[PDB]
Amino acid sequence: KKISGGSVVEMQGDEMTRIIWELIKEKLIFPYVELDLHSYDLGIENRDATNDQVTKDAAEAIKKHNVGVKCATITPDAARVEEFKLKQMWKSPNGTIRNILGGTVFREAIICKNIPRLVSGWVKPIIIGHHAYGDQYRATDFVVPGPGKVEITYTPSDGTTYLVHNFEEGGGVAMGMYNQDKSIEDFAHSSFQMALSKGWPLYLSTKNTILKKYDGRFKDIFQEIYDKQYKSQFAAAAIWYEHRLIDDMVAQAMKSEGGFIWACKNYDGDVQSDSVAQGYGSLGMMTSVLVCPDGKTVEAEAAHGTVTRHYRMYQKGQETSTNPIASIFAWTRGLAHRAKLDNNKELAFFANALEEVSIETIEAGFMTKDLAACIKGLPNVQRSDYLNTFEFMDKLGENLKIKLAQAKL
Amino acid sequence: KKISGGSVVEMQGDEMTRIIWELIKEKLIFPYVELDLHSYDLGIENRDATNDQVTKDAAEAIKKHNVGVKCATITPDAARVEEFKLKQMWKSPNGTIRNILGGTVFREAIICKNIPRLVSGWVKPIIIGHHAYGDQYRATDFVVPGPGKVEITYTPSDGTTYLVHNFEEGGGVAMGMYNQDKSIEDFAHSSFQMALSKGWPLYLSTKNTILKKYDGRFKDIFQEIYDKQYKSQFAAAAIWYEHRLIDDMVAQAMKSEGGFIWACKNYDGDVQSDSVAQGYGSLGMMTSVLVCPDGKTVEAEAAHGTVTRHYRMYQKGQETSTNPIASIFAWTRGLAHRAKLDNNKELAFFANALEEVSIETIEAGFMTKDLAACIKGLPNVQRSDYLNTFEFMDKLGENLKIKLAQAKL
Ligand SMILES: NC(=O)C1=CN([C@@H]2O[C@H](COP(=O)(O)OP(=O)(O)OC[C@H]3O[C@@H](n4cnc5c(N)ncnc54)[C@H](OP(=O)(O)O)[C@@H]3O)[C@@H](O)[C@H]2O)C=CC1
Ligand SMILES: NC(=O)C1=CN([C@@H]2O[C@H](COP(=O)(O)OP(=O)(O)OC[C@H]3O[C@@H](n4cnc5c(N)ncnc54)[C@H](OP(=O)(O)O)[C@@H]3O)[C@@H](O)[C@H]2O)C=CC1
Ligand SMILES: CC(C)CCOc1nc(N2C[C@@H]3[C@H](C2)[C@H]3C(=O)O)ccc1C(=O)N[C@@H]1[C@@H]2C[C@@H]3C[C@H]1C[C@@](O)(C3)C2
Ligand SMILES: CC(C)CCOc1nc(N2C[C@@H]3[C@H](C2)[C@H]3C(=O)O)ccc1C(=O)N[C@@H]1[C@@H]2C[C@@H]3C[C@H]1C[C@@](O)(C3)C2
Repeated sequence: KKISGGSVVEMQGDEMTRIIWELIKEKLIFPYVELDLHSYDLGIENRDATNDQVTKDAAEAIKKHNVGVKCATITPDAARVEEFKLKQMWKSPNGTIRNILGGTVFREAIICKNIPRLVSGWVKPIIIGHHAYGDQYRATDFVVPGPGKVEITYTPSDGTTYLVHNFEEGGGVAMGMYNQDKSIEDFAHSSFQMALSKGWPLYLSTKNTILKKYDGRFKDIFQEIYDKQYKSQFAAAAIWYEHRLIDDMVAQAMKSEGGFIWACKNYDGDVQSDSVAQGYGSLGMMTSVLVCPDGKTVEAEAAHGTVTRHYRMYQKGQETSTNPIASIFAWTRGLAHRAKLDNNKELAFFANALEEVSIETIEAGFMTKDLAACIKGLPNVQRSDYLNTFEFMDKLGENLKIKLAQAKL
Repeated sequence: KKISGGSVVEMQGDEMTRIIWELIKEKLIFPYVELDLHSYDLGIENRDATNDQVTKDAAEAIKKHNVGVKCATITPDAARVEEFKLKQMWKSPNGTIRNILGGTVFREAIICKNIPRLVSGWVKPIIIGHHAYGDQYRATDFVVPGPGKVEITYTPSDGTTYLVHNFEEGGGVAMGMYNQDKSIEDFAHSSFQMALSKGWPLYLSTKNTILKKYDGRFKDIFQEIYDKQYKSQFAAAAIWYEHRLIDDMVAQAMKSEGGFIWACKNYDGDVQSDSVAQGYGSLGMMTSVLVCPDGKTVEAEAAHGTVTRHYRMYQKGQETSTNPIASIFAWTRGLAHRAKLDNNKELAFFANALEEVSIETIEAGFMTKDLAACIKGLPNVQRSDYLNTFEFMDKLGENLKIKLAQAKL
């Protein structure tokens, strides 16, 4: 009687996001869907026990089945190394998975009509992605004690040098970088595939720098792959591609209506943080998806962390108000991609239905505390203005069952 | 009967900004001030005739007299090389002057109450500066044909190597950089001196990058020079200093009231453009000042170009509506700095009076076309909504004479 969903790689997480992960699976997914679920436990304890092998196994699983949904994990530091008595300070799992699959991360904010945004003029979505390290890119730096010269060199592997400074007085710091064309091509392919997947135009952002020969490369690569492999595909989808230099891109974007993909490029180390900033809107309403340049493999993930403070409240038995939208949308976007790969329209209908239910619920006046403060301001919110974690999950469950019952008339 | 203003280095410019430069000097300055004016003509023709020597002479003059006011010039390109039949494609004069004096450029928008700003929540000024090349900094880049390895090296001048990639398949692009501590110290000193000169707090913005050893240097240098040479100077001025990473700085700034100095740092090639963007507000209301790390030498300049299109209209005898505020404020800020160096309070009173007159005039409803459109929108402005270049200059003249006559009762 349930829907046959297919094969999905699951990755479990830590702390509060773990609690809510199991809530979602028990209340919103399994009652209506039957899955071929390949579950990997990326909790800090298990990762320590397997010496981080479980992370790699999960990554390869995603490489095999093309669909992965991940719960927020912990990136250990010294403090954590003490808390759990870890063997090593284990690397961030997100970076490992990303390095294995080789895609690009794109982040998005879920829009509700009664939730104010950073710019009031924004109506439509905005989806942002950065070209970060990993790769096939890498870099290095070091300090310089005193007078000397720093020079760069290149030794061809098949049978055969510049200068950056010959300074005299004073010390300093030197740095060198390399960037394969492959990472540029993968970044471009992933961007185009994302814009086609969403049906929005694509803008590429770039700085004006002294590194001219390097600046022109991103240009010519994006533009060429476009002219050769996506011109007509974009024509048929009524979307387009353009380049902007970021100084203009930011201003123009701030007085646009939204509705575009933003591929951000800084001609240096951008790195890829596990989470997005903090002051651009509620983090519970922000998602991320890792898209590979082949357009077939996808990893869905909440764009925030494990919410440690709330977990501390939960351990001591106190009332929490944690926003589950981002994780829910990890599940719904994963399942949606599954449906596209399988041409399973039941699954697609269910996923879009669950997203509609979440947005409708919040817009009807039922929300967690973070959104209530987002409306009024935290020094003005009262208890009657919001619902706790479990209350909100129950509300979502009710409204979902209702919508599905209506659809079956 | 006029005010004795002292020594001021003047630099004349090109095209429309030149026309308006002479208007300002004849209508707003010389009737009330008597100067020891060292005039250098940086018009494109003279720069070509002197092989750009006049630019250097001017720069040294500023080094001697500590005060320079500059009109917008032309940075020639191929087209210009044809238009004026130039010998070479002469370098931007602003870059030459800046390289000789060794300061930092700071940009600001003149606030009027009836002129909408990029963010409505902004009440107070915001003053922005970037750490750019020149120096003592420099960089380099180049393409890589195929398999090989790129490595960086450092040869000490006093008696004695890393690796950035050993890639196999594929070509790419490599790059190297160096940054003396001296440019960092000069950037910091200039920033602190600017915040003290204006009476606003100072925030330093920085990225999160893989170049860790290089990232910590800016940190420790700024913080140390602060702890040693400016802690009590900032205490007495009721201002403070803080660091932000730009991801948070942008968000927090967008919902602040303004009123701070913003020292922007990107761990790579920022370069220094002659002009600021375009979509952050009317360019006629934007200024720039070059401040040297010694806190004594200053160059005032409009933050826009020569306005070539308007000049084309003027050549053909058509009505123009060019905004003179930025240039006026170059004069007023130059004179103000002169007054501070000489403890000449007459001059300071006159400068602040002229700024007050400009702002009052615009706020009273008399403005050029760019601001009228800034209020309504260009498809809605009529001729009755604004005044042409000469009309507006005459209005300013009247209001200035009035204010001065009032002050003498
Ligand atoms: N694997 C991953 O994808 C990520 C993992 N992490 C891990 O997350 C853990 C904690 O990171 P942290 O620094 O706490 O950043 P978090 O995003 O985990 O929480 C940060 C703050 O943002 C607000 N917030 C975030 N999500 C929600 C939500 N769903 N509902 C309500 N408020 C929310 C809360 O503010 P308030 O407390 O004011 O309500 C919270 O304290 C660390 O161990 C880190 O390693 C970090 C980033 C992502
Ligand atoms: N030495 C310097 O400080 C600088 C020199 N330049 C030189 O300036 C010349 C032209 O540069 P350009 O690209 O035209 O940029 P400009 O700043 O000279 O003019 C650009 C546009 O901005 C608007 N604008 C700027 N200033 C005003 C003003 N005072 N009143 C009204 N509108 C204004 C106009 O838009 P609209 O036409 O829509 O009204 C104008 O067409 C070039 O030769 C360049 O080399 C460039 C930057 C600074
Ligand atoms: C347009 C400008 C006000 C810059 C906005 O910047 C960001 N906006 C985000 N959104 C988009 C919008 C919110 C959340 C979503 C929505 O409401 O629908 C998410 C992340 C960044 C972000 O990290 N931006 C950084 C920063 C702004 C630019 C881009 C990038 C790098 C940079 O150096 C320059 C600092
Ligand atoms: C706060 C964010 C919306 C970024 C704003 O950015 C800028 N605002 C300017 N103002 C300040 C404000 C207007 C004009 C004046 C006023 O109205 O009083 C002038 C220049 C830039 C600018 O060039 N910013 C660029 C860009 C925004 C950030 C800083 C910098 C580099 C970056 O990569 C990141 C792109």
